[PDB]
Amino acid sequence: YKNETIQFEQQKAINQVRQRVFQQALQGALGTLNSCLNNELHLRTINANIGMFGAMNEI
Amino acid sequence: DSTASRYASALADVADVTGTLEATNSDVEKLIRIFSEEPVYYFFANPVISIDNKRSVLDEIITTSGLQPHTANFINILIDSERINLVKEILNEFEDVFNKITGTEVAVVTSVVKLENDHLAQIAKGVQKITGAKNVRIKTVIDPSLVAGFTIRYGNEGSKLVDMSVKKQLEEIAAQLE
Amino acid sequence: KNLGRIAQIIGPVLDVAFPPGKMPNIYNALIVKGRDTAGQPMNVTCEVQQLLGNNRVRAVAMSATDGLTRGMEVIDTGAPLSVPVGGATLGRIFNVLGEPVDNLGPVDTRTTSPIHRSAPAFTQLDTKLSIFETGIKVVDLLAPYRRGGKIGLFGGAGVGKTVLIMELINNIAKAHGGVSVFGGVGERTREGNDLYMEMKESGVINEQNIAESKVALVYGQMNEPPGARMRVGLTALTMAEYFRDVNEQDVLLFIDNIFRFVQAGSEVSALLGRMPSAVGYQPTLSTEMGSLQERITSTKEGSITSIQAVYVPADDLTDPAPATTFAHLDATTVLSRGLAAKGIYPAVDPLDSTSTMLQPRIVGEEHYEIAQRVKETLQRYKELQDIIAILGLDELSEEDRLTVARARKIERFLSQPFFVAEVFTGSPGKYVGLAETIRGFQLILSGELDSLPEQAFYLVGNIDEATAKAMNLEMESKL
Amino acid sequence: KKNLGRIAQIIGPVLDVAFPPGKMPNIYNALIVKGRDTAGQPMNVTCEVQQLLGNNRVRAVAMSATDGLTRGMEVIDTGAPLSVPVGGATLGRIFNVLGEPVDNLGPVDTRTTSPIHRSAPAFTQLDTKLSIFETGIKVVDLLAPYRRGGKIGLFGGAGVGKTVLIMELINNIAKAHGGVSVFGGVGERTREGNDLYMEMKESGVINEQNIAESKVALVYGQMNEPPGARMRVGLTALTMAEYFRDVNEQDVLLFIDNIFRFVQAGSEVSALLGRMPSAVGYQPTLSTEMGSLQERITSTKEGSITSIQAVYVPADDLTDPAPATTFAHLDATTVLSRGLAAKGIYPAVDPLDSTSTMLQPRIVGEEHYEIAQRVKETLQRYKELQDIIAILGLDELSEEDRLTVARARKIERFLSQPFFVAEVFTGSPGKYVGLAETIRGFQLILSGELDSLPEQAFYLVGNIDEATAKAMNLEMES
Amino acid sequence: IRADEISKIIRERIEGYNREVKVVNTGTVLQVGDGIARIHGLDEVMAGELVEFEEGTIGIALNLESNNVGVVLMGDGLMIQEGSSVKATGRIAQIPVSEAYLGRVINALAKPIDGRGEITASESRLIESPAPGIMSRRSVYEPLQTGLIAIDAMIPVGRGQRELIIGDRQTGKTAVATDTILNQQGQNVICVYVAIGQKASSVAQVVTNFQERGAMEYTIVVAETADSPATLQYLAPYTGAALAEYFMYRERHTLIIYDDLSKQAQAYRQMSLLLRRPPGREAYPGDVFYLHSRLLERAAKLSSLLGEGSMTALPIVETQAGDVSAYIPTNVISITDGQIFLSADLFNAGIRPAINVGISVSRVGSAAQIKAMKKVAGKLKLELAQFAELEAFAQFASDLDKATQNQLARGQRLRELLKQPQSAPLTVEEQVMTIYTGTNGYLDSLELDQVRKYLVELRTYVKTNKPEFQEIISSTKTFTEEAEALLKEAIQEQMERFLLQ
Amino acid sequence: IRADEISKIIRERIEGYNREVKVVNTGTVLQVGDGIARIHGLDEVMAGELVEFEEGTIGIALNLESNNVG
Amino acid sequence: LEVEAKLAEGRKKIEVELQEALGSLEQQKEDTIKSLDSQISALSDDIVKKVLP
Ligand SMILES: Nc1ncnc2c1ncn2[C@@H]1O[C@H](COP(=O)(O)OP(=O)(O)OP(=O)(O)O)[C@@H](O)[C@H]1O
Ligand SMILES: Nc1ncnc2c1ncn2[C@@H]1O[C@H](COP(=O)(O)OP(=O)(O)OP(=O)(O)O)[C@@H](O)[C@H]1O
Ligand SMILES: Nc1ncnc2c1ncn2[C@@H]1O[C@H](COP(=O)(O)OP(=O)(O)O)[C@@H](O)[C@H]1O
Repeated sequence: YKNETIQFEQQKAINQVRQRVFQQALQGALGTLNSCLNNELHLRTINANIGMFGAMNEI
Repeated sequence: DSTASRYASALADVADVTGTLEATNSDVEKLIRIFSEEPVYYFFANPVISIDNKRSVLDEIITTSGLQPHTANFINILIDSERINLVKEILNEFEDVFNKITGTEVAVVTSVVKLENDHLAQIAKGVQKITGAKNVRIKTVIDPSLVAGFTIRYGNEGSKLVDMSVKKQLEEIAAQLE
Repeated sequence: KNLGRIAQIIGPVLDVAFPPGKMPNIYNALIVKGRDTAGQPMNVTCEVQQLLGNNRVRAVAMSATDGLTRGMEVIDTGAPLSVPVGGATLGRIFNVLGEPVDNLGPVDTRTTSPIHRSAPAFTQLDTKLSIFETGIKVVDLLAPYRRGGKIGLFGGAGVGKTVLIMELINNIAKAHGGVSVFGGVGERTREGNDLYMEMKESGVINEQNIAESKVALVYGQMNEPPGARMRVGLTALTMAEYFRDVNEQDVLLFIDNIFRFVQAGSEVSALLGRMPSAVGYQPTLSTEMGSLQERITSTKEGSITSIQAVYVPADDLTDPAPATTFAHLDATTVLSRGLAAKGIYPAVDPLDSTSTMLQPRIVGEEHYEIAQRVKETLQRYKELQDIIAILGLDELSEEDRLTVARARKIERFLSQPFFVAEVFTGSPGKYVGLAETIRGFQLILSGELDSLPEQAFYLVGNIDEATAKAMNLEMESKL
Repeated sequence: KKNLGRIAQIIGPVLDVAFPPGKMPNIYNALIVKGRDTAGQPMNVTCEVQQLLGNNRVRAVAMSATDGLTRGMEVIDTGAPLSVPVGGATLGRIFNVLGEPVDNLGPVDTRTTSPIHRSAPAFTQLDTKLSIFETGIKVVDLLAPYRRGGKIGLFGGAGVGKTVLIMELINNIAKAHGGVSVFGGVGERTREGNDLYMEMKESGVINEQNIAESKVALVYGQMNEPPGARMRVGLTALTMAEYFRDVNEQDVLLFIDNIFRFVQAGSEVSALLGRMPSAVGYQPTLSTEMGSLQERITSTKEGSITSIQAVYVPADDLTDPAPATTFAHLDATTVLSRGLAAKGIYPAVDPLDSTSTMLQPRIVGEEHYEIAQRVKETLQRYKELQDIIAILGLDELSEEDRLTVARARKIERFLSQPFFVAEVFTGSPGKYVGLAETIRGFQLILSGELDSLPEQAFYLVGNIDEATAKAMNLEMES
Repeated sequence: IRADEISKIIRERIEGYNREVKVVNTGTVLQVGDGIARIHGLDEVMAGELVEFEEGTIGIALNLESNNVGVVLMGDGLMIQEGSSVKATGRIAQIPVSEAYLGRVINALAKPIDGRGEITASESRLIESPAPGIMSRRSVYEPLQTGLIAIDAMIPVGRGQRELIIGDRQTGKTAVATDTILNQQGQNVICVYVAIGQKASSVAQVVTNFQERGAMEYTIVVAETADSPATLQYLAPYTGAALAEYFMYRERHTLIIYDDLSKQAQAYRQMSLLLRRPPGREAYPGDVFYLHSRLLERAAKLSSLLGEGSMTALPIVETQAGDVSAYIPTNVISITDGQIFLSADLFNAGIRPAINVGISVSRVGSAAQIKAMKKVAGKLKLELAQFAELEAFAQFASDLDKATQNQLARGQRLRELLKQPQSAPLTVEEQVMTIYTGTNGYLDSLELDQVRKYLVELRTYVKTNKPEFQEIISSTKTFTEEAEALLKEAIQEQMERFLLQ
Repeated sequence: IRADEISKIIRERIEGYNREVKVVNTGTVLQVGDGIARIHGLDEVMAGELVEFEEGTIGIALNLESNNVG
Repeated sequence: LEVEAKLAEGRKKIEVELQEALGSLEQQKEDTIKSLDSQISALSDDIVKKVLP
């Protein structure tokens, strides 16, 4: 049972490192949001909204 | 189905049967514009001050601001039945009850960028397709926390709501750790 | 239209709204349908009791609150609920709304009587008074039923009432060639299942070929909503009603429990915006029992004999639901925790249990003297027993010391075994004849069999068998 | 720093505060109100939120006397839950419902503080060992062994020596084992709070000078306090205790008395919260609040927080929910039947319901297990004979049942433990007993060694040899 | 090992995600107070949907009005801003299920509170899966074993039968529950000890005892901290019920231990009261009957058509001062399969277990116990009921009849057979041995207080000398003349051995 | 929460307030169920005056609150 | 008493071994979790590419 507790801690630490990597993903995503232009990425957002509007009418 | 909601429903129904639909609509707009100031609202909300003076003040404001006799008669019934203490939520829901009986589906689509008004009409047609409503009163406001995607919110008040701005990230960060 | 929205759902109470074009009447079946958690075409049936203005109405649902979501369609049938009734509707077990829950072939749904109907006026009630013998000793002695009457099982905390119904059904369903019907109304489902198994066993269901089944089971679950349970009794009652007017046969009802029905009515009435009452219940208890016990009446058109289990909570009588249920009963059998504790079964204290059909001229004026002598010495013993418990029987004076042992034998003798209870006892039971009963009691109360040991009267069908067991006991006193 | 604004409604103890619409505070966090007073506008009005109630309005609970403040006072959101001083700052200091030292000593250093409440400790962070230590009170040490680190329930009504039994228990374990000994007073008679405080000062377990040498943290909450204060002092004291079990990592002695007053404060504040009532009168949430105050007591992996909680059973009603939650929630029920005190035994403890799961052979030794058994069978039989012997007299029994009644009353008067602190109340300077007594007095009683000395000859004497000497003295005086 | 391989699995979880068109019902939260969340908006919300907050303390939507929705806080949401976008999850309180639960202390949100690690699980078991059907199910015809003597003796438990343990506090209810759990060591019986609303130290003690006895290899303990929110504290028995449904639906018959149910009613009462849903009698909401009905009726015995397993239930309910006329022990006695008591008198007076059959009763009978014990001592229940009355009657003991003297000393020795030591779960064949030793009057002449010693000597003597008896009868379940012969033989022998001495 | 909060009577009301008078002739139901009914109108109704129901199933009135007679 | 004390001593030794093995595994996990920050930047860039279309 104690040996199984070690693998429990191993999976928990794998998820903790995954959570820190997701924090780094949030960091890189915020960096991309800053490097997401107020007109270019806005045009991408409008086009994605139009495609999602077609998807919504299909929904 | 509250008291304010059903009094709103009575007012919208008498407007609908009397054809005073948009007249009462603009009338409740200027009416809540008048009730915006808490001196006159408190003047009506105070039950200490004499009801005949309150009625005279109401009919006075009615004659001066040139209102519908239907909403005039309505708020006379409201001050009589004492529910004039509630006119804030009464009219604030009456606009939406009027929108309901006129089928106009107010849908607040916030986003991070002021969308092309053709795309506003596009998603307006799409949500009229998904709703069957008479109008879709498209409403927009710039939300900075929304990253990029369209962020609709429709239904009665805020019930049905789709997003693509942070919800995409929420999808990813949720489903990744599973 | 008549399509409305469901504005509020709180428990099995459903506030349905409607456009002002149509606001239906009370008691009408409403069916929200087509939706579930699986996108299923699941329907829920809901009837209406209170209609709370603005063309809206709060309803009670006969199936679970899960599935349906506020602001949903609803199709009222423009009518009160109607139960599929007929000889085709024997055999199978079916729902409160009538759907065959036996999961094989549905019965032919063509003759549906409305579930809420008029109660028969006493100009239609068969005032013919009659006598019924059912083979169980203490009952057909001291609480003799009316073949035509209403029969009450005032039971305690799960003691002998349902097994009594099983035994009695086993003994009289074959006896009464007319129609019979068990109404499982909030009954425990595995014991209703055991009853159904016994009907499959004894062939009264005739499992290989049905609609010759003179018994007809309809059941409503404990686990079903109280909206179901507060009308399942009306379902069974309407099946018996159809057989009592249209078929107008001899009809036999065995609903269990009526207090389940009462509690379900109380349960929803707390929810559907109504005040409480005295302890337990709704303020509509008396009218609920009015609807029931005015519709279960042996008519001049057709007879009926409804037995019914009454579980009193806390095992008392001052409780208001049995305070009106006694007032609506005519053949009352009241069981006792004490006589169950001493194993004597059916654990009826004969003191409390009486009947209108215990008149001397109508039971035989010697049978009545038997009944009076047993009730006399028995009640005197039940008086004496605490004085015994403080001063000793051997002190307690002789002219009553004989009677205490006499009635002490009496009660255990009128404990008699049942053909199903042998699983609980060890010996297969006995169907006792009332002549044998009055004979044995004319021995005991007189004091002829005062020589016998008392436990020779324990759990014995007939008094000659009691003498036989007495000789066996004396023989083992030697050995 | 956080949202300032206005209280919109005050209703006696409870208060409803509106706020900026943007950010309402947390639930369960605290916030002071400045308000006003006669002289100065002090921050004496500490407050605590309870229910965000619409219209950017929070309904909140007070902590102090709450007259003089009004609607529209300058409320200050402190944002965090109610912090409280912890550490050696606690040690010896008689501080109050929010942590401020009301012992007329220095304002303790805020360098180490902690919020008022926290989550429940973990399924793993529970301990494993069924820990047992004795006290010295023989009825307890016979038939209600004490799960140390677990919960030790003191039941009974009023005027039955429960607080006095707690004074005796702390009078033992103050200089007996255990590290820091956190007494908390939930709704205590404050004269009796300072009384046992002076008993700590005289007994020296607390420190006059260099008070940071105490291993005693007496954070009382007086009975006079408003219902928010009585509702929170238990959480304060348990915050101290869990602080020590996690930071001192210490076995903490957790005398608290009596948490019925705590949950009654909860009932009283709910009745103004407008939460609907419950069984007979109390709050609907008594279950969860008792669950909080219990589940946040545990014997940790390192800190066996031994809790000695009293519960004021109201009007001697065991089926009341305020008992009915606790003695599901605790280990060693000790109900103190009033009628035994009417008879005159002190302490007045029945054996029948006063029990433990510590009373197990594989914990106390099978010998001590059957010792407690052979007591309990006899005394339960004595009760079963009592209710029919009182009517219709003594000698209608068997010779056996007469002897069994004699021996049962032998054990009964034999468990009359004279208390070491009760000398100033009764007169007899009390005695200390242990496990040799626990075996041997039982053994002499049940074997029939002591079988002719009268009922007085083991009355109010702990040691069975002391009972023998008392028997010698009373036989000598004739 | 960390951060060195998991990046490819990070890519696997990221790439291939949904980017769904999921229109959802979403609510602006209006009124949170004390564990509930009366939420504005949120129209098309199914009553029973989990509702995801800002926090992650999800919540069930129990009640719902035209304006508001009564939503509870499974997990107390200590910080929820007004107007927060609290959308539902769409699905209805589904529960993941696997055989890999077999040992992990699990929380009511299916979450391992064992410290053993998270469980992979496929199905999504509903929280309100209804009762098994009326026609679909068979009678309880097959025995399930207690390990405690007197219950299997007089008042049998059966696989699918839902006997109700009842009694006051501190009288061994949880103890006899765990005993009849770890009785099941080779009977292919899953046990689900659903612990409700008590000391986590106590549940740690019982899992400690389970780690001792090995029974935590197959049992599933649903813990409930007393600090857990009352929504969770009433929800957890439904989780345990659906989890046992997961195994009964395959074939695998199982047992469940609610512990207790009275705290379930109390916690559910608290939730309904804060929900302002009005109370019925004794300040409870009325439909605690309906709650426990839906609970216990989800526990029955399958038939061969759908798996012929069983979910025999043991819901302990707590009754103060030995009452029955408390409201929950008035509902559950009507909706259980008979009830057994633990009187404080009988416990503290040595009868341990304390099932006084004068008030105790099992309402399905011998058909759910073994044919051997049937043919031996079906009658012994009523015999002991008479002995209990007559022993109450033998208070007036001046000149007892000789036959009633035989009867009283007989049932005296019988009651002494129904004494058993702490956690000594006797072989069911040994219960047959002692039940025949009682019913055949060998012990009648013997010493009346040394019957326990007679029994331990006799059981050791047969378990050594003639262990062929117990295996042939356990292979036949039937008290035959071979059983009789071996029994009376070792009876003569060990009666000699303990007469001398 | 108020009496006669039904918006049909209130629709009639806000149509035809414009006077200071009563409605005394007859009235309509506002609420009905379980053999009782809260009804509007016929303002002069004597304490225990019989009520000519629609569908003739007459009844007696004992609650006679302001906007709604029971 | 002999076998019980012997098994108790063995259980104490096994508890020491479990504590040592758990400390070793936890330290190695924390070390490797602090390690490899470049895969975190790479996966963050991949998440940026996944989210941004
Ligand atoms: N063990 C005792 N020894 C001496 N006197 C006692 C004892 N118990 C009670 N008394 C007498 O009874 C009075 C009140 O009883 P007691 O002090 O036990 O109630 P209490 O401890 O205040 O109960 P609680 O603390 O639960 O309110 C005491 O003032 C004392 O005179
Ligand atoms: N056969 C037995 N012999 C001796 N003691 C027993 C026996 N069965 C149970 N007990 C005792 O009963 C005591 C109380 O156990 P348990 O907690 O199950 O009672 P309870 O009424 O369930 O209490 P609670 O309801 O507070 O859990 C235990 O200490 C246990 O030793
Ligand atoms: N003396 C007895 N005779 C027959 N059955 C008994 C007796 N004592 C207890 N029982 C039990 O009581 C049960 C019947 O109780 P009853 O009230 O008929 O049904 P329920 O318990 O479902 O209400 C039977 O299943 C049987 O096991």
